[PDB]
This record gives sequence, C-alpha cells and structure tokens, in this order.
Amino acid sequence: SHRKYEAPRHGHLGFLPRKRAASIRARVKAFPKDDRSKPVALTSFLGYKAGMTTIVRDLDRPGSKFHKREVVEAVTVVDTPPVVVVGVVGYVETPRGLRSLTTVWAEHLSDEVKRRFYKNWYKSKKKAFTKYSAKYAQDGAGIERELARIKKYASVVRVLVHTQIRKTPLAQKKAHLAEIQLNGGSISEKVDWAREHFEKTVAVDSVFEQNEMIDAIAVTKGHGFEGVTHRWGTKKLPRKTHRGLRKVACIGAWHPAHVMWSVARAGQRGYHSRTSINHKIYRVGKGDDEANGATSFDRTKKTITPMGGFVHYGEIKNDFIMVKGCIPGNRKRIVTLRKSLYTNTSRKALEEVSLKWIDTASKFGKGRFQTPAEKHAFMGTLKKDL
Amino acid sequence: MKVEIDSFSGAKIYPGRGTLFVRGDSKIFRFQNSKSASLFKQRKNPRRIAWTVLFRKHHKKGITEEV
Amino acid sequence: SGNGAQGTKFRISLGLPVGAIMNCADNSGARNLYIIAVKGSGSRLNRLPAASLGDMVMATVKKGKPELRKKVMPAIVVRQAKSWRRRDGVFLYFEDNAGVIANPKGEMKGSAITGPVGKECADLWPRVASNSGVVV
RNA sequence: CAGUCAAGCGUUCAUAGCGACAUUGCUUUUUGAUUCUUCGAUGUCGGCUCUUCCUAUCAUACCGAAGCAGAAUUCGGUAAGCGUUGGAUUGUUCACCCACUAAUAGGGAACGUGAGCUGGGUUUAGACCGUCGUGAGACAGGUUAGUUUUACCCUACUGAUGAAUGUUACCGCAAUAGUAAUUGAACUUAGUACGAGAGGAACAGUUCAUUCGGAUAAUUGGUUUUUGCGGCUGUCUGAUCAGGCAUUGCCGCGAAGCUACCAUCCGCUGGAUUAUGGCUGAACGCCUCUAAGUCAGAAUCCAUGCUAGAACGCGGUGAUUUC
RNA sequence: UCUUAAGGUAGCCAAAUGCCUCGUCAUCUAAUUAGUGACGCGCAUGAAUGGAUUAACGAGAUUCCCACUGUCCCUAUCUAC
RNA sequence: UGAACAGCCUCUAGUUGAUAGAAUAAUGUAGAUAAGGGAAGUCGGCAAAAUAGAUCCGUAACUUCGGGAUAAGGAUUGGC
Ligand SMILES: [Mg+2]
Ligand SMILES: [Mg+2]
Ligand SMILES: [Mg+2]
Ligand SMILES: [Mg+2]
Ligand SMILES: [Mg+2]
Ligand SMILES: [Mg+2]
Ligand SMILES: [Mg+2]
Ligand SMILES: [Mg+2]
Ligand SMILES: [Mg+2]
Ligand SMILES: [Mg+2]
Ligand SMILES: [Mg+2]
Ligand SMILES: [Mg+2]
Ligand SMILES: [Mg+2]
Ligand SMILES: [Mg+2]
Ligand SMILES: [Mg+2]
Ligand SMILES: [Mg+2]
Ligand SMILES: [Mg+2]
Ligand SMILES: [Mg+2]
Ligand SMILES: [Mg+2]
Ligand SMILES: [Mg+2]
Ligand SMILES: [Mg+2]
Ligand SMILES: [Mg+2]
Ligand SMILES: [Mg+2]
Ligand SMILES: [Mg+2]
Ligand SMILES: [Mg+2]
Ligand SMILES: [Mg+2]
Repeated sequence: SHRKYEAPRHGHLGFLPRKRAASIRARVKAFPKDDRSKPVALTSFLGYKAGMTTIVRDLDRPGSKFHKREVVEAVTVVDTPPVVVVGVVGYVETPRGLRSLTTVWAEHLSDEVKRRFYKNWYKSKKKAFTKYSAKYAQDGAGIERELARIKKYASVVRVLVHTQIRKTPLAQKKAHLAEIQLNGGSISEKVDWAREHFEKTVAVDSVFEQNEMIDAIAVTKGHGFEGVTHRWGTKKLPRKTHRGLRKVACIGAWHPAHVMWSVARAGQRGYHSRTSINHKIYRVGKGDDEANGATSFDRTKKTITPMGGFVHYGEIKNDFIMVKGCIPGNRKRIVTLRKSLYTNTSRKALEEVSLKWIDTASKFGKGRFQTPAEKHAFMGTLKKDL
Repeated sequence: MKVEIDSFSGAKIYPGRGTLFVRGDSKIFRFQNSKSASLFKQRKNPRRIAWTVLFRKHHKKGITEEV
Repeated sequence: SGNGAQGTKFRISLGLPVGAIMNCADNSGARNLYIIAVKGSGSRLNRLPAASLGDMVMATVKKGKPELRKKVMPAIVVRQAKSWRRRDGVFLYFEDNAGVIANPKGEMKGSAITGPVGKECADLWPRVASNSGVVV
C-alpha cells in the first residue's frame, strides 16, 4: 500500500556519493567568467583555517528592526601568507573538453615547494628540476619558444602557485601547489603577467578587497564510519526495539528485488569536498602590522591572535582573511578562497561593514580578559609577580 | 557597545558572553559563565566564595587603591 | 502571530511545545494556560507544534473561574523561561512561562500585567505593551 | 472514474454551472465469480520507520471561462518539481470531532515493508458470562492471561583497499551518473483601483518566517574517565600528612572533543519550451495564432553551478638506479 | 383475549452477560467507540446454576488526577565487554 | 558502620582460576547524564525517574469498630 503519512526526504541526493575526497585539498571545479577588459589578476587564493571568533559591528539595513543598532556575529579567521608564482600552464579547447598542452616552470624553486614532489624527502638526492634548470642559462631557447607556443594557442591560461608553509605555525614543512586561472584579457598579456611574476610573491590584498563577496572551497571534517541515524538524520526507532534501534527499519519493498540507491545506509561521514558560497569578507588583515584587532573604536594595540594563541593552530603572524559565517573544514586545513561567480546586489551583498571590536579573549575556555595588560590591571599583582 | 559587570562575581562581561537572567520580581542578574550561574542557583552567598570581587573587597585584599 | 501581528520578529528558540501548562499573567482571573496549538506553525511528521515568546497560541484555561473553563481561546506568551539569543548577542530567560488572554485581533481580555514582559512580545502586540508594567 | 445526445433547472437562456429519459467506455485502491500456481508450510490485521513510483491535482507556478464590478467562489488546461500536520476515542483499516496550516488530494510497490520492531486484534492449549445442546461441547457473541528463532553464504546497497597499463610523483580535463531548494506572513502599494454603499485587492520594493539541505563550534546549553580541583560517608594503613577499597563510593564546578532550529552561517542565473495569448498570412479574392514562417511565455526541460571521476578514458609536467 | 407446570417475584444491568450499538441523558476532555452516574419490553440479567451490597486484602482487569521523569518533541555525549 | 548472620571495609583462613596482545569505527549488551516542555509517545506511563531510614506534628471517606494508616500532608537530621 501507500505511505501512511507523507514526509520529506532525509539528506540530499545531489551530494552523493558520501565517500572520502580524492585529496586533502579541494579542487575548484569552476572559475569566474572571464572578461577581457579588467587588468590581469588572480581569481582565487590559498589559505589555512585558524579558528573562529566573535565580532561586534553596527548593522546598517534600512527597514530592519536592528537598523543602525548593534549586533554580534561570529566569523572564521583564515591565515593567508602570500603565495609564490612558480609556473604557468595553458589550456586549448577541444571538442573533448579543455586540455593542457604545455607547462612552463620557473628557473628556481624553493625547498618547500619541491618537497611536494617527493614522498621521502629525507633520503633523496633532491634532484628536482635540475635538468629543467639546465633549460635555462641560455637566453630564451627552450623557454621563450614554449611561452610563444602558449601565446599562439591556449585560450585559457592558469598559473601554478604554492603556499609558504614555513611561515605558518604548522609543522607541515610541505607546500601546497595549486592552479588559478587569470581573468584579465589579451592572453598574450596573461602570460606576460605570469612570466614577470616567476619567483615572485603575491599578497592577498591584491586579489580580495573589503566587503567583497567571496566563496570558500575546502574539504570538510571527517568522522569515519558513521551510523545511519547521524549520517542522514533519520528517526530513531522506539525504545523497545529488538536487534538495535539506531537503524532504518525498512530499506526497501519486495519489488524491485534490490536495495534502492536512495535509501540511507551506514557509511563514512565527512571528509567530503564542499563548496560553500555567499560569504562576505569583513577584514583583510596584514601580518606586518600590530594592532590587527584594533578597530576605529577599539584603538588598542592587540593582534587578532587571542590569549594563548588560537586553539590547535597558534598565532597569525602572517596576513589573514576573516569572513562572516563558518567555512567548511576544521582548523589547520588548507582552504581555497574564490571570487564570486556572479554579480549579486541583494542589498546585503552591497552592504558596507565597519567593525567595532574583536573578541581576542582566550578560546581555551571561558575567557575573561582580552590582554595581559588588562588581566594584570584587573587581578592586580600576584605571588608570581615580585 | 558597553561592557557589562557580572552580578555574582563582578567579572567583566564582554558582548555575546554569559547569560542574562530576569527574576520574577523584574530584577536582572547577568552571569559571565555557567560556573557563576550554577552557584547562584544553589543560593551561595557571594561574600562566602573566596574568588568573587565582593569577597575580596570585603576582606581587604588588593585594596591599595583608596587611601 | 496572525491578525494582530503588527510587524515581524526575528526567530527565537521554541520552548513551549503543545501540552505545556503556562502561568496566566493578567487579571482576567485565569490561573494557568494549556497550549493546544500555535498560530503560524508549520507541519511535519511527529513534530510537536511549539510556542515561543510573543507567539499567539490557541490555549485553554485549566484553573480559574468557571466561565473561563471548558472553552478554547487565543493567548499570547509573555514569558519564556528558556534561554534564547537576541541578535544583540545576549542569551536571556525568565524564571517561568507566562502569557495572557487576548481576542483573535490581539485585544487583551485582562486589564493589567503582573511581572515583567519580554521586549519582543511587547514590541509586536501594541495592546500588550500598553498594559505591561516592566518590559525587558 | 469519464464521455456522447439533450426534455428541463438556471428571472429570459440547453450546454456559466447542472441535467432526466437513454447509451458508450475506462480502472483494478472495493466486493464478487473461478480454482491456474503454492498444503515434504512464500510467516495473514494493524501501527511504527523508510524509499520510489502513478495522476483521476488538495495547495503552490502560469493561464482560459462565468449567472467573474471588487473580495470571495465555481468550471477547465499545462502540470507529480515541492508539500500535504499535531491530537481525543477505538487493536483497528475505516469512522467522528478539536486545532493549526497553502493544503491537511487519492493510490501502488506479494492488499510494500516481522532473519526491521510491537503484539493491541484475529488465531492453540487455562479461565469467566449469556444463548443453544440432556451430555461431551458450539457461538465472525462478549472478557482476561498467553515463548515472535538464525544471516558468518551470494547478489543488491553504503562505504573501504586493490595487480596489470616502463617506474614514480605532481598538476589537470571531463564522458558519464546524480542534483534542490520550498512556502507563508507583515509593512508599503492603499482604505487606492472597483463599488450606491456595504466592503475592498494586485504588480514593483522592504523585513522576516515555515519546511528541507550542506557545513561549523566564536558564544549559550548538554555531555565528564581530564577520574582536573574541592567537599562528604563507612572502613583500612598506630595518629598527622597522604592515600586504598565501595565494579567510576556520592555531590559541586569542570577545560578539550563531540554536539543542539537548544547554537551560528550559507543555499546561483541563462536558454529552450507546455497550457495560453499574439504577428504576417493563405487555404477559402473575405476572414483566421497555422497550413509554410513567426513573437512572449509554467515551480516544466536542458544548461550555469554543486557532487563522484571511467578503478580497461585522456593530457601536461619532474626525476628516471651503472659492482 | 389465547396459552403453559409455572409464566422472571425481590433485586440488578449496554455489567466480564445487549445484536441493533459508537443505545439515550449528565459528567469527565478543546476534542472520548474509553470511564463513571442514571433509563430499561433485558437478541439472551436474576436468586445456593446463588441475587444485591460489602470493610480489608490482590505481582488480577479498567478510568482519571498529583509528583516524577529522554516515552516523546529530538536527539546528543560518556564508560566497561 | 549500622535495628540487623542487610549492603559496605577489614582480621584468621583460602584464592588471584575463567585464551591473550593492539586499537577505540558503525550497530550492539550492561551502566549512566541531559537544557525547555512534561505522557503530547504508546493498545496500554512498558521501561525509567520520583518517594524512601529515624524523631516530632498531623491523618479523611468508609467500616465487620478490629482497621483504613507509614492514609494524605508537613518540619528536623552534620561536627564540636
Ligand atoms: Mg501519500
Ligand atoms: Mg547537522
Ligand atoms: Mg522484544
Ligand atoms: Mg573553546
Ligand atoms: Mg559548558
Ligand atoms: Mg507518529
Ligand atoms: Mg486460490
Ligand atoms: Mg499450503
Ligand atoms: Mg519447500
Ligand atoms: Mg519468504
Ligand atoms: Mg491530467
Ligand atoms: Mg491490489
Ligand atoms: Mg508500508
Ligand atoms: Mg522481510
Ligand atoms: Mg484460548
Ligand atoms: Mg475449564
Ligand atoms: Mg442448559
Ligand atoms: Mg470460530
Ligand atoms: Mg549531466
Ligand atoms: Mg560540551
Ligand atoms: Mg491578422
Ligand atoms: Mg445464570
Ligand atoms: Mg551499635
Ligand atoms: Mg554484617
Ligand atoms: Mg571463557
Ligand atoms: Mg498518537
């Protein structure tokens, strides 16, 4: 017979399969539509998720109850040290899809970037790009010819850049290499932009800007093998259920004599690649500046790093990106930040944001103070003090 | 913004932190965390707890401010 | 919410499912209120309709004068007793659940309010605000 | 369940909406008829949980007609994309009321689903009452108590490794398969259009909310074997300090992690169409959205985007062993 | 008025005994095929086939109320094997 | 300790026997805790939770006058 009472589904059928992602770094499967009018610039960036915090900002939305009144929101902080442009690759369109035809690398590579190419760096001759380096030492023989080959073809040009993992508190010691499509114009100019940037760094402030509407692309937090009840949010069976109750009672009818692909079943949860859209940047921090957490109303010399450092991460000595909301992926994970695909007015994507105060209290518990100067001022002197 | 003062322990309460409690007689009590809130629910006298600011002032500890 | 809903309110945590007994906060002579429905609530399998601060509900008097017994009437919740987060960033809650009696238009049957009332409920029903003593 | 004809109803008027007398069909969600398969056994009602499908569409999207001034309503089309509830009584399917909602539409999948649950009913053996029988006993008459077994095999499904493709590593492409967002309210429009008045909208805009989904732990709450700190009982170590035991001795707080519409954030825009309304324009010197041609258009379809990446699809790139 | 050997008296009841039946009225609930109190031409109650009531007692059946609680809204976490 | 050959700890005496090692996924078995609500779940409060000792106060209808009765409902409890 039919279902006694109609109820919506559980989970999302468009997010299958819920298997582990291919790699720890999520891959950007689409880039903003290119217009050959603006100057050549990146369309994405690489960063690391440090942690979340609490921000206080005066909401400005005509008609709303809290218009011109104070609200409290939670944002996540992403450490974004500048990346190094090492190598560009061109893509020629084919009736079978886009295909890379050539790759031109930089003459010199840092130690951290080439560690990606070795599964055992400690016992190795470290002969990476050594003979490719010999392609240089002549003016332009083997390289400029390849660059010209890219110019004559390769309607889409992407740039290979790698993070400076040594600048982060992580003990990773291995860089992350990724591609970013350039959305300037006159692809001949695109490769000129890339070649001039070989062995050169690019700061995050040259890509993203305050109040800009961006997107986050990262692999979520894995959780191993998971029961059906929590993997899909199904109803728990009654208490007096034999042979367990954290299950799904009926997984299919007699016909078809198979288990449907749309029935919730136990399997690995998390560690999937996700693309979270519509996240608004609030502050573009600069590592070469104290008082990172100081607003025009706070005016206290305190960095974005809380007391005792970010939980499980450390400090934010580098430039950082802090975006409203929460982005997928846990702390210490590589995260790729992307420009918005389409222009969105929405009267909230055009909102101008100016912060008031940053919660720098220690996240290792119910923190009370914001600065050891304040802590000493409040508690007074102690036995440890002389 | 205006930083709050805890009703039980006097600790400074920053925006978005702690819990606010309104008693039936319309008096409001703000607790910086669950620790102070729970002790308040057990009718513990702030004067008898050794780390509250009220106790410290009452017992003249670190009171070198006023002469 | 409903006919008397003058404006909109932000979402607040539900703390009063149906079947709850709630204190009567006016002078109409009712002692408690029994929830049987919530105005504006959605539908879902096995999901009990739940009431929050400022929500108009279909309530029934369980203790009070007999002419208020045995009949259903609208009501408006004025105290929640379950913590909810205001968008200014604070979590607040009263010590008990409380509400009043009102017609479908929102005109309160009683004339006075005992105890404090929530600012969300007062800001939304003008009539409740007028008779409210202390608003928070 | 749907037609065909049209005596009448409908102030006049068959067909706005109905429609008698007749007549043609469709479906197998009723109940019948037959006994074709199963009696060396296919686990029978109902409820709970869950998935998908059908459309004879309840609402939501867009339209057509009226005995459509407005509002409300009724008939109809494209439409199964999305949703269709919480309760009182009954074992109930069914039924009847309370209430919310946009609505509380109808069905199938061995009258879906018992090695998924329950056992309230039916449907063993105990027992009671009424009627019947002299009697043993009978009663789709009523009542109460009455064991719910096994998956380690194959396939299916969800996840997870994996040889051979000179070796290894890195960066990619995208065939294919899946796909998602949904709905309501309030203000403004506007007490305006419309109407004698009674009453009384809509388009654009704004703030939110319902249901659903993917994440996340800054805050709040929960969780305590951090056995982290403190306190308390009985006993044991001559006493103190410090500790053991009481299957974590008990209580208060309790970081980290996990976690909650009990917490926070987020959930895109292009084309082609359906119904329908139009253009030019013959057929048919007139006329006609149609015959050729053609314009706009639905929550429709395909795309943008999102997910997996063919483990016998592909590309670029680094290095590529010398007792 | 026919008829039996006598024609259900005292009592009791939609009761564990009533098909029609979810009987009718009141109460109980917002809503009750449940419960209780009444009515009784009672298919088919009824007197040691024992009728009616009954304090106390009951791992007997049924209804409601208070306190209580993860039974549930709506799930989450921890420990041992 | 305590009313107590109750439960809990110890002395005399007797054992240290039950295949082990390493991790801490899902579902389990056993033990638990949960904010707001409080039976709305369910055939049915099934299970679980709540109360509990002792001292003092107070204790209804009904009744076979014996009971009901620990009725119900309250207050106290340590150490010196
Ligand atoms: Mg259905
Ligand atoms: Mg979740
Ligand atoms: Mg069982
Ligand atoms: Mg923390
Ligand atoms: Mg806590
Ligand atoms: Mg249910
Ligand atoms: Mg047969
Ligand atoms: Mg047979
Ligand atoms: Mg056989
Ligand atoms: Mg079988
Ligand atoms: Mg149709
Ligand atoms: Mg059938
Ligand atoms: Mg079924
Ligand atoms: Mg089966
Ligand atoms: Mg029997
Ligand atoms: Mg017998
Ligand atoms: Mg006989
Ligand atoms: Mg029979
Ligand atoms: Mg496709
Ligand atoms: Mg916790
Ligand atoms: Mg024309
Ligand atoms: Mg008899
Ligand atoms: Mg003694
Ligand atoms: Mg003893
Ligand atoms: Mg053994
Ligand atoms: Mg139910």
